[PDB]
Amino acid sequence: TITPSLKGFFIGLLSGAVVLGLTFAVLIAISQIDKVQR
Amino acid sequence: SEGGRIPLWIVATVAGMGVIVIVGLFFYGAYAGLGSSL
Amino acid sequence: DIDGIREPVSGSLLYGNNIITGAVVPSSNAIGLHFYPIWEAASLDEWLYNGGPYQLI
Amino acid sequence: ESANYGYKFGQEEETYNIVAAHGYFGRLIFQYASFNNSRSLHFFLAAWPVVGVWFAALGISTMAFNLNGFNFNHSVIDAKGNVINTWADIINRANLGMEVMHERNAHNFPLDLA
Amino acid sequence: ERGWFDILDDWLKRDRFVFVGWSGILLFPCAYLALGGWLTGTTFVTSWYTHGLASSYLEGCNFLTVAVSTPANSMGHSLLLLWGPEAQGDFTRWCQLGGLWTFIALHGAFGLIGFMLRQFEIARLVGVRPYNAIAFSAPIAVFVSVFLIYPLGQSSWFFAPSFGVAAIFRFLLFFQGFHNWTLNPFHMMGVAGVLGGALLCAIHGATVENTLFQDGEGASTFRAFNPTQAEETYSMVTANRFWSQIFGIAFSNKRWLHFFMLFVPVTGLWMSAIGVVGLALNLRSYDFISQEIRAAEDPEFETFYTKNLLLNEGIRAWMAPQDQPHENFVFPEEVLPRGNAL
Amino acid sequence: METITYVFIFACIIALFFFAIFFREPPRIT
Amino acid sequence: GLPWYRVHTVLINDPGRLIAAHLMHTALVAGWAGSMALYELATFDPSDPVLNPMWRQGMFVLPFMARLGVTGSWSGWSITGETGIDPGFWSFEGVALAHIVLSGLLFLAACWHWVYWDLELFRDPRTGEPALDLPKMFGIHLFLAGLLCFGFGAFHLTGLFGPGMWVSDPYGLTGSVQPVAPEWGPDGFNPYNPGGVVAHHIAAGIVGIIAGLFHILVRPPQRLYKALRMGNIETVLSSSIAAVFFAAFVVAGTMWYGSATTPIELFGPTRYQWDSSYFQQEINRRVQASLASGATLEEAWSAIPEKLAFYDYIGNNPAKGGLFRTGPMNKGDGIAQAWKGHAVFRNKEGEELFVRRMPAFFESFPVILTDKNGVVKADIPFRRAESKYSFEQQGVTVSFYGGELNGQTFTDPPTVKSYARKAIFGEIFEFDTETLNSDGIFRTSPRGWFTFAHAVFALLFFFGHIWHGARTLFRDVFSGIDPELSPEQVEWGFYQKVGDVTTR
Amino acid sequence: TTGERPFSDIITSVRYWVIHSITIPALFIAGWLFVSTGLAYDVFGTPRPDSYYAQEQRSIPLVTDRFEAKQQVETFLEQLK
Amino acid sequence: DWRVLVVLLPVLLAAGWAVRNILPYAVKQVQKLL
Amino acid sequence: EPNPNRQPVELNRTSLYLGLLLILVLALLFSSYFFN
Amino acid sequence: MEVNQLGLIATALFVLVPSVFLIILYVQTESQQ
Amino acid sequence: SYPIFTVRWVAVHTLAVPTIFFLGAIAAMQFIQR
Amino acid sequence: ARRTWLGDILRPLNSEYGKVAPGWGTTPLMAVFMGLFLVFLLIILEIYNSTLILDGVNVSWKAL
Ligand code: CLA
Ligand code: CLA
Ligand code: CLA
Ligand code: CLA
Ligand SMILES: C=Cc1c(C)c2cc3nc(c4c5[nH]c(cc6nc(cc1[nH]2)C(C)=C6CC)c(C)c5C(=O)[C@@H]4C(=O)OC)[C@@H](CCC(=O)OC/C=C(\C)CCC[C@H](C)CCC[C@H](C)CCCC(C)C)[C@@H]3C
Ligand SMILES: CCCCCCCCCCCCCCCC(=O)OC[C@H](COP(=O)(O)OC[C@@H](O)CO)OC(=O)CCCCCCCCCCCCCCC
Ligand SMILES: CC1=C(/C=C/C(C)=C/C=C/C(C)=C/C=C/C=C(C)/C=C/C=C(C)/C=C/C2=C(C)CCCC2(C)C)C(C)(C)CCC1
Ligand SMILES: CC1=C(/C=C/C(C)=C/C=C/C(C)=C/C=C/C=C(C)/C=C/C=C(C)/C=C/C2=C(C)CCCC2(C)C)C(C)(C)CCC1
Ligand SMILES: CCCCCCCS[C@@H]1O[C@H](CO)[C@@H](O)[C@H](O)[C@H]1O
Ligand code: OEX
Ligand SMILES: [Ca+2]
Ligand SMILES: [Cl-]
Ligand SMILES: [Cl-]
Ligand SMILES: [Fe+2]
Ligand SMILES: [Mg+2]
Repeated sequence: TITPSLKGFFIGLLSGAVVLGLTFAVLIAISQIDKVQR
Repeated sequence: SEGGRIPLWIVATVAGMGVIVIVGLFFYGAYAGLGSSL
Repeated sequence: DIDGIREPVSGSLLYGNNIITGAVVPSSNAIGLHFYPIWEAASLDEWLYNGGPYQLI
Repeated sequence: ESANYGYKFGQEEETYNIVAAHGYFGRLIFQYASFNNSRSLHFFLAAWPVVGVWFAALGISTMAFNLNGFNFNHSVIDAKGNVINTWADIINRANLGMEVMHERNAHNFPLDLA
Repeated sequence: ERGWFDILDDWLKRDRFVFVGWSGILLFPCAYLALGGWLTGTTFVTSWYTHGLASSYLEGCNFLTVAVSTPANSMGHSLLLLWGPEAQGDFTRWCQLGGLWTFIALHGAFGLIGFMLRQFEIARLVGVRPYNAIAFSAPIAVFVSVFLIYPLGQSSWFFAPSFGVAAIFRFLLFFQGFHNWTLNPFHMMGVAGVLGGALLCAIHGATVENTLFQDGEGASTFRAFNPTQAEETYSMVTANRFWSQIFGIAFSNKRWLHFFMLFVPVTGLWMSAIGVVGLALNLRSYDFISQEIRAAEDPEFETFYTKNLLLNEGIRAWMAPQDQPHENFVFPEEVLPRGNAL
Repeated sequence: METITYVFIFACIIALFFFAIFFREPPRIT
Repeated sequence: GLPWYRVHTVLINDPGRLIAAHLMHTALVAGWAGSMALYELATFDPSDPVLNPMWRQGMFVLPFMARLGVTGSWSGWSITGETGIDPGFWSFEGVALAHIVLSGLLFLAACWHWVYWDLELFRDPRTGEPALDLPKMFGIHLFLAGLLCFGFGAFHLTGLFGPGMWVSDPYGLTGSVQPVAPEWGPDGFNPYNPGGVVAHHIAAGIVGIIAGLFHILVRPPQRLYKALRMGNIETVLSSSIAAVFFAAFVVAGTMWYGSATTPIELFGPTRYQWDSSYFQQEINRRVQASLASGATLEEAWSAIPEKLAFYDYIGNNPAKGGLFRTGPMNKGDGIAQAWKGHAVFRNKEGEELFVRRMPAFFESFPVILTDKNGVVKADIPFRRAESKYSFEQQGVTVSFYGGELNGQTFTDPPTVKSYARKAIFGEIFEFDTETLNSDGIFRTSPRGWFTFAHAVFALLFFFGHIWHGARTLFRDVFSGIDPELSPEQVEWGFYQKVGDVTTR
Repeated sequence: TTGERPFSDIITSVRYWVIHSITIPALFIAGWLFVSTGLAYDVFGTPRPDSYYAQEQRSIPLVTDRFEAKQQVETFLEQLK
Repeated sequence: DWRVLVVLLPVLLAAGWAVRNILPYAVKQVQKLL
Repeated sequence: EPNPNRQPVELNRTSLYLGLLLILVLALLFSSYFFN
Repeated sequence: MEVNQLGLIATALFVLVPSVFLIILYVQTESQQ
Repeated sequence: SYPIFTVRWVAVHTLAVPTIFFLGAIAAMQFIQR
Repeated sequence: ARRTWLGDILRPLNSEYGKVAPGWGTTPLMAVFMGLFLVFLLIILEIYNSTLILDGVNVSWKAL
């Protein structure tokens, strides 16, 4: 069954994905705007 | 404004004196209130 | 007899010590800060009992 | 071959590139946290351990006159007056165990004054 | 190909005031959280429910006595995730139960990984050999052995070191009383590496500073150096003669000298880490059996080795009830080991 | 035997010092 | 010339002599396993699997033979106590003989591959230079590992064609080798479910077969090939060392905490079973069950198996040893002969008192006796002059139930104090200290030694991964940095992107 | 130099001080009030000086179970009357 | 909880003041990089 | 069949003195524990 | 003293085997040109 | 001629902002009485 | 170099040194599998650790 701690594991997993997701989303956007001149 | 108006030696003196005030307050606290043994 | 209480401590290899436990043992508490050269002892055997070598070293 | 054969005793030219090392170490932290002057870098290497060991020697030398470490035994007290232990009090428990056991036959009176 | 990956690679490796890199994605959040968590906990968080100790500025402790303390022994080796089954997502309970200790220890571990990846990353971009990253393996080995392996060998995180000045002092003293850690030859090698490393640091810096060439006219000799100059700034030949005549031997190879300076402290820290791995299992160098057999049978036999065990026995009996509260040790006065009078 | 072993090892090290000092590789300037 | 720490680099571009060195290493390791088993067999005492099991005797490889189904000697004995068994060829001796013969065969193969190093197979067909296609070698070797993994779980562990593995009850009383069915549900990931071990090898093996076919048929992407230097064999060394210390840490932990693959009848109890009084609780439950069913106190304790009681003794706790206390545990407290029985202490008022047990942390520990509420009622004083809890003052007696002292009661203080000093160690045993000249000082078990060695090695191999990974990624500057390194690339502001000359 | 305005430039400009003569005192005062209102105690679960012990009790409220540790602490907190 | 707005009001009154003095310069910095 | 990968090995005198010193000191350190 | 008797040969081989290794390497370096 | 909001700006303020807040909290603690 | 019967049979298995797939190839598929494997290790670690507790999974010797 879905124990309270299995629920906690899912909440932990989705939290990390969100944190990593927003981090790379911000980084990719910023890198697309402030490009190096070659 | 004009990035260089206030002389740096004044800046350093005022910042220095503020450090002294805040660290003195901490040593005062060692002799009064919590953690004073009294 | 480091602490001056007639309780001698063994420091040397021949008297049961290894490299880790061995020592030259400090001079006796009965001597305090008195100067204890060989010639202030009545014998070498006295000097050794009282930790004379520590001072010399 | 060992890279040590790339230096010859007494050669006039330096054997490494201090601009490269500064360029690396400057980026590891930030540029102004790194030495570019070999003379002041090596002075720092001398001064830090020497000054520190001077203070250690002065510690033993001043505790020789029984000016001891900070004592915070029972410094924290609650509203009623109960002792609230800190890590300093745990250190004190260990010190007591050393105190009462050391030179177990040498003291006749309750205080170890030297 | 100039896809999003290469564009991002460009931005991460810009030459800015603080270099970032790919390694910075791991390094900066984990280093920042580890530090912030230590500052947060030493300022605001108690150790009452895990240790019976006050441990924060808010409670009246000072810089020497604040700590972030280990969790209670009943937590075992629990990761103590905030959303885990112990705290159940409650931030306040999580603090009271010791959650900040795993938080700091784990983010710290990954921060150190991030720092070493940064040394590799910057070295590859600048074009230097990665010996600085290799030397940093020793602090990582110490952190990992002392803060992770050691408690994992023991009953719980409780017995890991707590993150505080006086808390660490208690750890040193615990290791003398229970492990006889001064007797351990792996610690002895670590001491030699640390003290010999300090020795090398002082003596190399003093030698360079006192064999300088006069490359300028000022009494302050620092000004007479240019980073791009080709010549050595001090005389290896004179340095070599002085030390040969003072001490018998001297360095003659400057590359060997500086490798040796890498080698000595690094190797010593690695040796001490191996000893602590042993102590994780109570695999101590506690006794010399031959000394004990003689001393048991001969009450006149006494060495500094037997003297120190009496000290360890005092430490154990006098600190254990307070230091291990979950054990509920009640030692009546009459059982406490004590010498005469004291 | 332990005592003999300890003193033997110590004596070798002292002999090592002698050779390391007086029969070292001579440093040569080039 | 080559410095001494580099002599083995002559094999980097010589695949035939690399195989010879690998063959010779494999012969040495196989030889060690054969000679270790022979030495163990010449010293092992099979006569008492109850109080003198293999883990009391310093046996290291014997448990690993027993774990996978080798339990008997050609001489007719078995580790579970049976006599008159015929183990077939695959006795402990037959296993050791096969490793010795394998070692000699591999030695001869090594000589052949050393001499005939210049085989056309090791040359690139286009360029004629020595060359190994490591991407495809991985797939081949991964495919073989998959097959072996799968066949081990599917046939050997299941008993479909093979012996199975060592399984036991939760208290390590009735261990034996048994066929094990795989567990396919979530409990298969329980480290204490042996069916999980069977399912892992069936399912990881199949994945390895699939993955192996993939790395055989699909070339590496250019971007990974460049990034990882897949033309450089030292990149395989670096990643292989990384996998190897990962695995060493895992086997060290599962040996310390216990699992289905580290049974206590082969390696001894864990430290945590003493921390939590795991065995003492089962002992007391069985004694309570007996008393509940009308048995007397002497019948309740006489029914406890000696083997169960022996686990409830700190001398079998692996956390009680010392780094330089060498040899079998029998060299310390002696060879266990009999359970003396359960000591029960009482005071002059007839209250039962309980000795406080020694925690594993403590080399020595005071003798303290409490009532059932934890109130101190007697002890052995240090300072006598203000003692109030002395055995003499409190009238402490000891009575034994079960074991060789069953039914006896002692009342003289010095004998009662002697038994109470033993009681801090848990259940009390009679030991033969003479046969081995035991010194009375505790030693750790094979569980301790295994854990120590593999944790230390795992940590050292971490340094190996760092070193060889550094050498792989920085090969171009191994002998120094470029003499013509311009200041512009290392000073700030010249290039927009660090290291990139196209951003000036 | 890597493009950013020099620090000596910034901290000697009137505008820097116009902004930071507000923002620095304001953060300081926010930290003060976090303690002075008692909020810091309740965020972090730190005892006040009158909350380490019940009036007569001398035992530590030590957590002794792993999965009921949260209830143990809440129970210990009720027992303060 | 009144204490949360008493502790955050000095923080948010500081972040508001630094915007009135930096907005004519920040608009100029973001438009320049676009 | 002359294998072309062979290289001479060296150990200079200074390295001999350093190696002997390490070995002898390590033995002086560990011998007490070997005897126990 | 009741020391472990294996300590003697353990210490002796600990010194001798690695010292011999270095002596072999050094002497064949000298004998080279 | 110079940008205001950079990575160095962010790094400086993630450390400096909480440091001033914590200093105010610790200053307040010096007047707490048991 | 020396040909042998067994060498001739194994020749095709050591003939593609240096052969690569253009660009990124299957790297994204590899990333997905690595991410799955991380979640897998995380699960078995947390089960062993008693941070993840499942019905009918009793991490104890009492599971025989
Ligand atoms: C950026 C680097 C970084 C890293 C490496 C870590 C690492 C860690 N954090 Mg930290 N943390 C970070 C940044 C980071 N943190 C930041 C920016 C914050 C502020 C928000 C925090 C705030 C924080 C808190 C409050 C806590 C941690 C904790 C932890 C530890 C456990 C985390 C965990 O289990 O996640 C597991 C999650 C993942 C591994 C995500 C991986 C995603 C996979 C690869 C893809 C699949 C996801 C999929 C798309 C979603 C499916 C959902 C579905 C199943 C329902 C671990 C050491 C915990 C701790 O320290 O306990 C003591 C803890 O309580 N962190
Ligand atoms: C489908 C059914 C199935 C079942 C029932 C199992 C069952 C099992 N698997 Mg298997 N597995 C399967 C399929 C299956 N597997 C498949 C298809 C694959 C892909 C090939 C795997 C790949 C795999 C791996 C890689 C591992 C397992 C393991 C296991 C065992 C886990 C219990 C345990 O003891 O963990 C104990 C191990 C862990 C909980 C993992 C810990 C990892 C550590 C924490 C990472 C940290 C490393 C770091 C460097 C350490 C230093 C830190 C320290 C210094 C502080 C269990 C027998 C584990 C095992 O064999 O354990 C003995 C294991 O490591 N499986
Ligand atoms: C995985 C490795 C391993 C493990 C865990 C064991 C475990 C065991 N062995 Mg076995 N053994 C092994 C490999 C191993 N062995 C090998 C490779 C051999 C062939 C030599 C043997 C031959 C052997 C014999 C002949 C015997 C054993 C016995 C035993 C048992 C007692 C162990 C003991 O007292 O050690 C004591 C451990 C130490 C004293 C630790 C040594 C620490 C070293 C010296 C540190 C060196 C540090 C180094 C100098 C640092 C350099 C620093 C520099 C780089 C700066 C124990 C079950 C005994 C037994 O009871 O059999 C029934 C027994 O008689 N073993
Ligand atoms: C799979 C394991 C493995 C393999 C195949 C290699 C292979 C290599 N190593 Mg690497 N290395 C490893 C693991 C490995 N290493 C580990 C775990 C570490 C950390 C300890 C290192 C740290 C390391 C360094 C610092 C260096 C190498 C170097 C080398 C190269 C030259 C080696 C040599 O000539 O030594 C010659 C060695 C001797 C002549 C005597 C060594 C005696 C040892 C120290 C004690 C004896 C131990 C005993 C005999 C065996 C115990 C087995 C053990 C696993 C239980 C060679 C490619 C060198 C290199 O890169 O050259 C360019 C180099 O400088 N390695
Ligand atoms: C206690 C002694 C000690 C400290 C405090 C220390 C500190 C440091 N060492 C560094 C470097 C090094 N140390 C090295 C060799 C050594 N370092 C040694 C011992 C120390 N080294 C020794 C003995 C050696 C000889 C082998 C080398 C070769 C380097 C470097 O190259 C590197 C450097 O740059 O030097 C200038 C820096 C790494 C910065 C970093 O990781 O940021 C990131 C921050 C992170 C990842 C946070 C980690 C969090 C930590 C691990 C846990 C939390 C700690 C709390 C916040 C504070 C607790 C404090 C209480 C205990 C009182 C840092 C200044
Ligand atoms: C001025 C007070 C100095 C007190 C401490 C002494 C510092 C220097 C001694 C180190 C000797 C190491 C071996 C010699 C190494 C050696 O040869 O040094 C040489 C080095 C350079 O020599 P120069 O000839 O160029 O200059 C020295 C004189 O000739 C003056 O020109 O000397 C200095 O730089 C002296 C600096 C004095 C100014 C120091 C100011 C004090 C700062 C203290 C801050 C920390 C306080 C304690 C906090 C915990
Ligand atoms: C934990 C946690 C977290 C985090 C947090 C953070 C990140 C924080 C930070 C914080 C901080 C960041 C803080 C800081 C502080 C600081 C301070 C408090 C300082 C002080 C200082 C001083 C006091 C000084 C002194 C001195 C010195 C040192 C030397 C010189 C002289 C003088 C005296 C000046 C989160 C939320 C994520 C989640 C939950 C948990
Ligand atoms: C030829 C031939 C043969 C024979 C063979 C043989 C007879 C073999 C043997 C083999 C062997 C018999 C081997 C052995 C080996 C061993 C080894 C290889 C060992 C090693 C060791 C080690 C490595 C150790 C180390 C250590 C020490 C010493 C101390 C402590 C620490 C350690 C652990 C590290 C036959 C008829 C079959 C057939 C074919 C032909
Ligand atoms: C000898 C005093 C009379 C009381 C019995 C003492 C506790 S029991 C005694 O203890 C010895 C040490 O473990 C063992 O060697 C021996 O087998 C055992 O009989
Ligand atoms: O002599 Mn050596 O130790 Ca200086 O305290 Mn008093 O005295 Mn004795 O007691 Mn503690
Ligand atoms: Ca009051
Ligand atoms: Cl003393
Ligand atoms: Cl006195
Ligand atoms: Fe230098
Ligand atoms: Mg105060």
